[PDB]
Amino acid sequence: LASELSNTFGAISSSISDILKRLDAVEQEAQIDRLINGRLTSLNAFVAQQLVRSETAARSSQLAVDKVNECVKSQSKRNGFCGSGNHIVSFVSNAPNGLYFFHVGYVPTAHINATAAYGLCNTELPPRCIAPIDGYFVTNPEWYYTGSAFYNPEPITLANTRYVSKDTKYQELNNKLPPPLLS
Amino acid sequence: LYDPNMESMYTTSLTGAILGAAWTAGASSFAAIPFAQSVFYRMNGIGIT
Amino acid sequence: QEFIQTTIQKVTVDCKQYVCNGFEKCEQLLREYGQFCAKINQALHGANLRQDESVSNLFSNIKTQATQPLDAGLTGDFNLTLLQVPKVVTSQYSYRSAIEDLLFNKVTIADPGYMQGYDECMKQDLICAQFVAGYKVLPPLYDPNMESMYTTSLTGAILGAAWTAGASSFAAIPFAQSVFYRMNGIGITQQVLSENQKQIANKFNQALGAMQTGFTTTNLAFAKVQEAVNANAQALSKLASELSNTFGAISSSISDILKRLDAVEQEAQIDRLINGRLTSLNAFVAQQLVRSETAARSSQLAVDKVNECVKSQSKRNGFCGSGNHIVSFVSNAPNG
Amino acid sequence: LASELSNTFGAISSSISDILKRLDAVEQEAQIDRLINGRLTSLNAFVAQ
Amino acid sequence: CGYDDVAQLFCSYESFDVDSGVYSVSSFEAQPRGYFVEQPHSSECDFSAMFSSQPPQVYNFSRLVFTNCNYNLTRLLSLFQVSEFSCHQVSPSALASGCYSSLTVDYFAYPLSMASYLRQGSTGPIAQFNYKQDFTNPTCRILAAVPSNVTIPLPQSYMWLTQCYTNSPSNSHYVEAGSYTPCLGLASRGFNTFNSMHYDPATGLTATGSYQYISEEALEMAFIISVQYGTDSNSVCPLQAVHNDTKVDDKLGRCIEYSLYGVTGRGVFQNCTPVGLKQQRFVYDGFDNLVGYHSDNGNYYCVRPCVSVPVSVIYDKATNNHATLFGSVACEHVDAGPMQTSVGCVVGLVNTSLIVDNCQLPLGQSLCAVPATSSLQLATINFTEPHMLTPINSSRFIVEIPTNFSFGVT
Amino acid sequence: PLFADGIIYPTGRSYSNISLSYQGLFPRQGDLGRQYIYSVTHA
Ligand SMILES: *[C@@H]1O[C@H](CO)[C@@H](O[C@@H]2O[C@H](CO)[C@@H](O[C@@H]3O[C@H](CO)[C@@H](O)[C@H](O)[C@@H]3O)[C@H](O)[C@H]2NC(C)=O)[C@H](O)[C@H]1NC(C)=O
Ligand SMILES: *[C@@H]1O[C@H](CO)[C@@H](O[C@@H]2O[C@H](CO)[C@@H](O)[C@H](O)[C@H]2NC(C)=O)[C@H](O)[C@H]1NC(C)=O
Ligand SMILES: *[C@@H]1O[C@H](CO)[C@@H](O[C@@H]2O[C@H](CO)[C@@H](O)[C@H](O)[C@H]2NC(C)=O)[C@H](O)[C@H]1NC(C)=O
Ligand SMILES: *[C@@H]1O[C@H](CO)[C@@H](O[C@@H]2O[C@H](CO)[C@@H](O)[C@H](O)[C@H]2NC(C)=O)[C@H](O)[C@H]1NC(C)=O
Ligand SMILES: CCCCC/C=C\C/C=C\CCCCCCCC(=O)O
Ligand SMILES: *[C@@H]1O[C@H](CO)[C@@H](O)[C@H](O)[C@H]1NC(C)=O
Ligand SMILES: *[C@@H]1O[C@H](CO)[C@@H](O)[C@H](O)[C@H]1NC(C)=O
Ligand SMILES: *[C@@H]1O[C@H](CO)[C@@H](O)[C@H](O)[C@H]1NC(C)=O
Ligand SMILES: *[C@@H]1O[C@H](CO)[C@@H](O)[C@H](O)[C@H]1NC(C)=O
Ligand SMILES: *[C@@H]1O[C@H](CO)[C@@H](O)[C@H](O)[C@H]1NC(C)=O
Ligand SMILES: *[C@@H]1O[C@H](CO)[C@@H](O)[C@H](O)[C@H]1NC(C)=O
Ligand SMILES: *[C@@H]1O[C@H](CO)[C@@H](O)[C@H](O)[C@H]1NC(C)=O
Repeated sequence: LASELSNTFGAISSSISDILKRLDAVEQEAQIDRLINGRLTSLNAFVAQQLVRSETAARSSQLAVDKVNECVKSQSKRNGFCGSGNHIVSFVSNAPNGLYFFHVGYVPTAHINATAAYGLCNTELPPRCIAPIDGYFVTNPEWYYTGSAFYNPEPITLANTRYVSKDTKYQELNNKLPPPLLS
Repeated sequence: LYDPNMESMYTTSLTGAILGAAWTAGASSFAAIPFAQSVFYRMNGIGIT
Repeated sequence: QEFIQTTIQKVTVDCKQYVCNGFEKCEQLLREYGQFCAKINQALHGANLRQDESVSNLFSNIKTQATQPLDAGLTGDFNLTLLQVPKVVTSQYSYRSAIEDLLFNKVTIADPGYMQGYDECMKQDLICAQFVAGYKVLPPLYDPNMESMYTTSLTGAILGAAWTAGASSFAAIPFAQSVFYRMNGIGITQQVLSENQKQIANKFNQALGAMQTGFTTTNLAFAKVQEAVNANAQALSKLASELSNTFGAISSSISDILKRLDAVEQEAQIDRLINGRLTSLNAFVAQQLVRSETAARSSQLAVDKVNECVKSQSKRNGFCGSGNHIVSFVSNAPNG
Repeated sequence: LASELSNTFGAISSSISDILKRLDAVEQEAQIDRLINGRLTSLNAFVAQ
Repeated sequence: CGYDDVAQLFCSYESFDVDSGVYSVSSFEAQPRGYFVEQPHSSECDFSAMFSSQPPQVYNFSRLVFTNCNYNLTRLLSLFQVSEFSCHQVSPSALASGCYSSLTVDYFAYPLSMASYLRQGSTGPIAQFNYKQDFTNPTCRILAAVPSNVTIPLPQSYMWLTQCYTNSPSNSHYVEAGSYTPCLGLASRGFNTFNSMHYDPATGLTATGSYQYISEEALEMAFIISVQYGTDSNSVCPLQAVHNDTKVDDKLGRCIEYSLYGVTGRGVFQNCTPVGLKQQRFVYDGFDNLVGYHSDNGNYYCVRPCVSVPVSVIYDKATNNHATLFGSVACEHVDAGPMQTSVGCVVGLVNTSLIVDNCQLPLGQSLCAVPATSSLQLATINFTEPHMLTPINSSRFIVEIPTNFSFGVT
Repeated sequence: PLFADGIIYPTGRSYSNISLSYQGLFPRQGDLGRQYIYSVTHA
């Protein structure tokens, strides 16, 4: 906006004073009208670009409202939106032209391979099978329970299992039985 | 529209915001739970026992 | 089928060559407008830089940490070969899958030529007009093989289990069992899924086979792909065809003005041409900036769509697809 | 779009009839070409918007 | 700024420091060198009709149209003492310098005291009933005096029409631009001291005119000329605009200037497959540009615009090293050293099969320039491979479960 | 016009394998014109 004022637009000068002190009345009118038309067109272009930028900023502000409502006032369960991996807590601070977010997430570093099962059933006539809740049935047989985000074998109880129908892919336990499957 | 002090007040009040508990899905109750316990419950919900 | 555009064509313009077409008198007259040409070049350079960073962010976000092989005999009764790199390759791209071949072959795209475009143009058209008008189409950040690598690694991506909500564990579960659990999660009991394995596999294979022959005129997402290609071509066409505007002069070419008029009239007509071409270049730069921000926002939406539909099963009805979402596959497309 | 038609763009009038009835042939060509260029640029801006 | 491309980059940014990056700069413009000139033997334009007889009056102007001929403009101009000239969309120097498809001359005997009546906006009797200049073509009106009375025979007097009407002056018949007056038959009777009006009883037409006298003074004439461009295969050329014929058989493939039967320009000529019409000699596209030429040697040459090689600079600020990227062109056309990449021919890079994860100077097509602690290295962007996991063949599955963790801030 | 009836070619140029909009002197489509017949004398 500031540097478009030096455009001569075809005139002998980009300043009115030089045109006024260099030419006669008709030529002054012609050169000044040239400058007027050029500057009006530039101002129209500036108005158009400011309208585009303002609508874009309004849309981005609505997106920032959504981001605050999802990440700062709650814990998002859909991965990849707030941050990377499992979102834990987010903090929002003021920025010169908007909002700056700090998405703190859970980043694992070391992974081990564990043998896991889909579920466990005994050989009773109405066979009751159990499935893990937010975890896995790990082993190494004797089966334990672990969390999905950290490896820690734990006893299989009714606090981490849910009863499910029998499937052909479930392990049939005969020698040892967890208290959910015992009677 | 707002001087930077008001904007920083708005963004600062969000850090210590109390919300509904982790097991209560909603925004109708204000549970005065400390930050350590809230972090504990947030880490519990992603798969850590 | 859904197409999300992640990028536009990167164009840079030589302002002096575009305005004056290598004429010394026009260059002497344009020396009064050097700062405007410099500003045009700098704005285009900044837009192209922002586009490159946006593409890098896109391909950084959709990266996978674990992948399983999905060749025939390991995916069960599900035919997934349409999403995989063919064993016999003729695509010129050793990592491009068959469905990406069908996508790219049925779109009318003029080949720009990043290696010998000048030589091919002079040996024997908005692509040959780069060296005439005074612009140049910049090549994309990644070759198509790397983009094919990124998109094909998402097909066999190993994720956490269905019951384990999260992305911290990598459960090596076969595709058949993953589809079984995805269908169980929408409200189908285990008995139905165990009794209808062959029918489910047949219906999945039928859906993919119909997905093969679906890039025709009726298809609307393919029309979106062609519309993005047409928008790029229309920008290039406007840039090339604005050079024939006389802007009130006796001719739109400097040579006729030089050979048909005296000195003062030459100065006036060439100044009219210079002003018109500078205004046209300013309008082109503004349009390119607008399209760049639009493409960046749409690429962020593509990141969200990948993270929601490809790397997990969506519980939001109507977001990924109609009805209950089961599984989604993403493949490389022109400009998205 | 409607009000861009009253722009003289530097001509003696924003209407073609006054230019036709006020000037000789060559000046008519000049002023009408001025109006044509102004209106074409206005239409291009409208199309972009 | 003209030393090399990095100094041109510094001049374009108008600062002694610029940030690192790949910057486009001015292309390698190839100015036209060499000439292809093809012209016919032609003949002399016959101007003897103007000099052999008495000049006519303004209402009875004579017209000469010339096509496919050469004329000595200096000899014609040396016979007249030009008093004034007004030109539209052309200049007399360009008329003496270039060629045109046709040349039309309207000449008549005209007194120099009435010179203002032949100008653009005039509303006197001359512009209303005698002659109105046509401005649909590039025109020049020339008013001159004839010094020697043996050049053109002297007419008796200057004569013109003052008004031409049917019944009353409110029904006057105005002349058209470049056309003859409706009162030509009445004005053919002449105007003198005795005769100043002529009337016809049949159609009712009336014509009134005035006169001057020529007695022992030089003859004064008026010439209204007009030219056309691109409307014929042959051209009208002044003899000072006729050059020696050269051949294109040695200037193929490069930007050269041409003058083909009066059509001038610059371009690149190639021996192309004959298309279009041989007799019209010129092939044009939809934008009125010459794209082909049927030459007199039997060959068809396709005309192409002069092109410039795009040039880019790969600049690194910290090491102060620069490299030149020629976009989409083989290294033979340009003729460490030059080498062929996927994005064109680069100069100043060293190829060592280096693979990098991230880099700040991307050249496109997964190629980028990496500074070495000294010249920049041509490297490739690395694609890290995901950890491959193979499912086992049982009712159990292997899962990778974390045992250590950190907190990442996005 | 589908057989290019009464088309006057441009005087000093030619075009190859394009479609161009040209403003000039052309006969109107569907115009019957005037038909003239020259006969033979009595014999
Ligand atoms: C086209 O042809 C017609 C003839 O059909 C020309 O008109 C004739 O012009 C002559 C000379 O101007 C006239 O002769 C004069 O007659 C008057 C009496 O009215 C007499 O006083 C003069 O001394 C002279 O003899 C003639 O009457 C006239 N005839 C008619 C029927 O109009 C006409 O001039 C020709 N057009 C051009 C441009 O030459
Ligand atoms: C064009 O006309 C000029 C005359 O204005 C010619 O110049 C004369 O040429 C003759 C014969 O060559 C000489 O005797 C004279 O001395 C020249 N000058 C003058 C002033 O008459 C010129 O030769 C003509 N050009 C052509 C190509 O015929
Ligand atoms: C216009 O002027 C020409 C001369 O430039 C006149 O032509 C002459 O006409 C007379 C009789 O009509 C003949 O005897 C001459 O031989 C002609 N000379 C030439 C050079 O053509 C012509 O008559 C004039 N026309 C009018 C209407 O006055
Ligand atoms: C005449 O023009 C048509 C239209 O451009 C040309 O047809 C094209 O031919 C190429 C083969 O080189 C095809 O790839 C295009 O798809 C064709 N276009 C259309 C619209 O059919 C035709 O080749 C040209 N003829 C000559 C002799 O050059
Ligand atoms: C000189 C006559 C007296 C002037 C004062 C009287 C009236 C003014 C009104 C109209 C003038 C219009 C004609 C202008 C003359 C231009 C010269 C020419 O057409 O050749
Ligand atoms: C899978 O589909 C392809 C065609 O897409 C076909 O060639 C192949 O035979 C199919 N495989 C099976 C096992 O049906
Ligand atoms: C030209 O004028 C001179 C002046 O004396 C005279 O001698 C000569 O005869 C004139 N020529 C003609 C053709 O009238
Ligand atoms: C043209 O060639 C002739 C000899 O054929 C020579 O005398 C003349 O100088 C040449 N003219 C130019 C302009 O080269
Ligand atoms: C040009 O091409 C024609 C055939 O198209 C050939 O007959 C002629 O010899 C060629 N001339 C040159 C100089 O290559
Ligand atoms: C770089 O060198 C390697 C090894 O010789 C070669 O394979 C490769 O093609 C070279 N690349 C270029 C661009 O020359
Ligand atoms: C490039 O990526 C591969 C994995 O695909 C990795 O083994 C190698 O170390 C990487 N190279 C560099 C220089 O980082
Ligand atoms: C986890 O990694 C950190 C950093 O390497 C280390 O200090 C810590 O002892 C590790 N903990 C375990 C349980 O491996």
